[PDB]
Amino acid sequence: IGVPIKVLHEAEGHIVTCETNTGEVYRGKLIEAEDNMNCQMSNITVTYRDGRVAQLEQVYIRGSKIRFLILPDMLKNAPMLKS
Amino acid sequence: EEFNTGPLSVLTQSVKNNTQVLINCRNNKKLLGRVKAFDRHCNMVLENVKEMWTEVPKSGKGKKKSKPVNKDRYISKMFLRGDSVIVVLRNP
Amino acid sequence: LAKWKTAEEVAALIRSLPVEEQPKQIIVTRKGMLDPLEVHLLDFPNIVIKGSELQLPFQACLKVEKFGDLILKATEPQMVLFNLYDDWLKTISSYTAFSRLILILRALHVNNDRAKVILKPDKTTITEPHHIWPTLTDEEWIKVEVQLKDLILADYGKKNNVNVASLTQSEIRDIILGMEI
Amino acid sequence: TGIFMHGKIPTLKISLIQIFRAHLWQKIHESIVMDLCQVFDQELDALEIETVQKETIHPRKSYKMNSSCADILLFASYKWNVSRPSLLADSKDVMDSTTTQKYWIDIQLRWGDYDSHDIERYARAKFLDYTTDNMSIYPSPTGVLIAIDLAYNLHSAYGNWFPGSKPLIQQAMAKIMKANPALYVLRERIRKGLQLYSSEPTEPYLSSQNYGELFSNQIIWFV
Amino acid sequence: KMLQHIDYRMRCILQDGRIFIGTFKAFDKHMNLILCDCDEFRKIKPKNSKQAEREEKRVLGLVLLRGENLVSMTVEGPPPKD
Amino acid sequence: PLNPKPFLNGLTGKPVMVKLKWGMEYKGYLVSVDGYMNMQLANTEEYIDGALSGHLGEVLIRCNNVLYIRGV
Amino acid sequence: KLVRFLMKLSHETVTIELKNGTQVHGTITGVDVSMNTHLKAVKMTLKNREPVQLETLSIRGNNIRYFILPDSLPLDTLLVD
Amino acid sequence: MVQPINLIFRYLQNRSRIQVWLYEQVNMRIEGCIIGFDEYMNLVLDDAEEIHSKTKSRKQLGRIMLKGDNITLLQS
Amino acid sequence: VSQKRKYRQYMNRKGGFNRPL
Amino acid sequence: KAHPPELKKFMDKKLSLKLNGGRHVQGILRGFDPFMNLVIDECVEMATSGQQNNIGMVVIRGNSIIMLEALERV
Amino acid sequence: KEKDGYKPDVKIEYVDETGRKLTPKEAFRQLSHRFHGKGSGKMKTERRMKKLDEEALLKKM
Repeated sequence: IGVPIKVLHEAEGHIVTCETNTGEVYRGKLIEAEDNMNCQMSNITVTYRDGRVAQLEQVYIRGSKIRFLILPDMLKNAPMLKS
Repeated sequence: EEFNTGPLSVLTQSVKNNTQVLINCRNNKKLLGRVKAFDRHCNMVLENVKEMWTEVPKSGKGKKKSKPVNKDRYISKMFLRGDSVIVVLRNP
Repeated sequence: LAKWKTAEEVAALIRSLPVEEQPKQIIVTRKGMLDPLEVHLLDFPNIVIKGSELQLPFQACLKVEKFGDLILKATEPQMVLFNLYDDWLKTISSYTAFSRLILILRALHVNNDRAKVILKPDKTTITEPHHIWPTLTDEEWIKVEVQLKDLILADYGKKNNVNVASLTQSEIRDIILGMEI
Repeated sequence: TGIFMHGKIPTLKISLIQIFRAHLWQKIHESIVMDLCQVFDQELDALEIETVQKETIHPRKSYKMNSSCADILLFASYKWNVSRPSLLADSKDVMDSTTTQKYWIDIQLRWGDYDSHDIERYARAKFLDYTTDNMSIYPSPTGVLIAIDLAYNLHSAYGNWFPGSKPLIQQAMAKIMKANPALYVLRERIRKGLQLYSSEPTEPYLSSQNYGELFSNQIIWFV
Repeated sequence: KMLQHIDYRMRCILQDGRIFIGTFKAFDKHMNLILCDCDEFRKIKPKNSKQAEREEKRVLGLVLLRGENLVSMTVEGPPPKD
Repeated sequence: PLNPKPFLNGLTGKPVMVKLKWGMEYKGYLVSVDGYMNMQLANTEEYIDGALSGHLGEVLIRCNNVLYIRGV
Repeated sequence: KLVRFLMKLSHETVTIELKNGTQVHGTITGVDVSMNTHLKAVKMTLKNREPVQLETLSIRGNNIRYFILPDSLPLDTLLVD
Repeated sequence: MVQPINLIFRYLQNRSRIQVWLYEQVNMRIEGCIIGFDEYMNLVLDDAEEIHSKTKSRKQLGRIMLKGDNITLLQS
Repeated sequence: VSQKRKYRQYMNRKGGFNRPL
Repeated sequence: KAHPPELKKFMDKKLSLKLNGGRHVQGILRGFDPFMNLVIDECVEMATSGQQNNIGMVVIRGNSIIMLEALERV
Repeated sequence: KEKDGYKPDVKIEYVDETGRKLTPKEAFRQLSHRFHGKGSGKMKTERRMKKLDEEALLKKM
């Protein structure tokens, strides 16, 4: 379990966003983030490829279908500059 | 032992005799050439390959009116990564 | 003298042409030509000299005014260059361009003036000075090709004591190429 | 060379010298030894051989007819079951009650004339003579001798055999006499010396079913 | 050979054509990327354009990119002071 | 009562038609199947969209691209 | 394993066509066991775009369609174990 | 607390009919009754039939075996 | 594969009459 | 080493699955594997044609599953 | 002898360092070069290298 998965381990309970394989992007606050990048998130807005906005208070996205994950720069400093 | 009776016998019987194989790849380019080697993933290093695919001139008129043309290019020695292999075929 | 003269002239042309553009296969329409070639082009063993079981009516060019007039009026012997496909290489394949060209040549050989009026489906189409055949697109080319093919087959049936519907596509192809079924 | 001249036939002498100029006998023997060693290397795993060794043959050994020496040495990694010395063409051979680790191969070229062009007998006699010979040094008593008659282009071997060696040597010798560059050069030189050539089958005059090749990459001209 | 590229301003191409440039700080065995300072591009990317060199651009900041969607890397400039 | 590798055990040598995910079909006597279910077919004819475009001979069909196997 | 043939190929100027059609012509510097190809002196033509000169590239190994090796390569002494 | 393999376990304990739907080929569906499967989730199926939904075509297949990483669903 | 046929020297050796390896 | 996806929060819950080819599905979760294949009771299909298609107990391969939304409050 | 019993697929081939099948005459010339431990002259070296890159240029197009 390398350093990026430890970073998303240190993004638990924080404001996080995930862009998905189909193109939807999901901006909310995470609850659980596992080894295989599965993310159960909360208070979250869904933005489709339509450009529309939706909201619901929880979601659970599969890890391989994640394209990427917007993390907050709370984690940009500590402590992984030793990497 | 069972290296020579499995479904990769098409490849290990074609690399022994150094005969040419036809490969329909994933992006529908067709590789004709002799296998220099292969492995589990069908990572076939090939010699003297004709890579034959199809094009259209892609609306050279402005009215989207043309017929597909057969293009090919020669590659001397290639290392085809074997995920993009769909089918390998020994010659008749 | 004449056989070895034509052999040495073609050999001189091959010599003048750079090696890259030099052929490796030479097919003689006349069977009584290959042997003097075999003698004379010995210096270039990389070429393969063979005869052609099929004969192409290239006298059609002489019958055509342009080439015939140029040949008759050319006082000094020369090595004139031309391109028998006007611009068809960019439009169609080389094989089909050759098929169209030989169809036109055979149609002209069997009936020059009729073949000329057919080659010009209308009197408005023209051929540029740098061109030889009228500038036609795919549809007109196909229509005139079938017209010339049917004219050739009509002449063959008239002259050979046979009908036109009794020949398969293999026979039509070999006949237009110059073969005897 | 190994040629023996009975009487002084100066014209034939000069002709043979011209043909065999440039150590051609040595070149042929060396090429044959190397090709056989390459084949043995190819089939080492199947034959359970340890290694193939190019024994340092004397440079003149090719035409040292009175004596001989070993050419190739097969190291086994095991004790094989060898056979009594029988002709290469002897399909039925019995097993000799012995086993060996080192197996030697000898190659003997001969220039057979009309009288004595029997490769089978010549190889048999030479093997049964050299093996018992006091001046012939061989790594092991058990081995094989392969004789090639150049003049009549014949081949045959006699000595002991171990499983697989017989088919291997048979097919190796066949493909040898088919496609060895040294023997090819010898045959071409003999043909040139005799001024005897072979004809050709004209040419497949382009037909309606063959014209399709006209538009290949090769540049073609119609005259 | 990627530890010779840490903390650089790296240009990472995705398999959709959505290009990133940012701080190549952490990578993984699957080449899962962690990029600070990263911005995104689709259409025009700069070689001193006749109109403007950076449009079709979005701020994102720090990303975890999954290695499944990742293609290539290139450094564009030296690392900053901070 | 019959699991997949027993099934492919049951049809090594009979004419089948294996369908790719990309719509191609392959008819012929298959020779062998590995653990990943790559397929070796002999005497193959390739059916593009229900219409054959050619007899082909011996083909290896990679496991990542088959959609199903049909016993004809 | 054939990838071991590629990591013997250090310092060769090969082109690589990817699954996105992008042809990358450059001197290969490093190969992983997953064919993660690190290249230098890179001339990368992303297809439907003009080619770009870049000093260093690192292709992920999954996204390689094929390699293109030059004429002068001794693979008979390279694919041995 | 049941599992997916508990459902397909109970389902080839039923031998009723099911329809598999594929990865990304949303119009393509295949109906069949499973005879057997194991852990790579390749399924042999009884007298299968491809139904194209947007034209509603039922091309008969027979004894089939379909590859595991292609399915999106099995609806009874 | 094929290896260059390792040959030897006959004349002007300056060595022993017998063969080197 | 394949750990199960952490889904006892979502057991017996009304969830809307998104599936691969732009697809959608709704139902009650009944379990999983480490591969996140989900078994579903009361499955309503909910295609993009707009009319809602009930099935019942279905099994969904975990490869095809993009997202879960727990429509019920966990 | 109680021999093994099989078919040996003996294949003897002569190839260059580039993997190209070698003609018999050129093969013999190389054999002779290796045998006498000596090579050709400067002009012949230039001629043969020029022929090699000539065929290379011809075939590249």
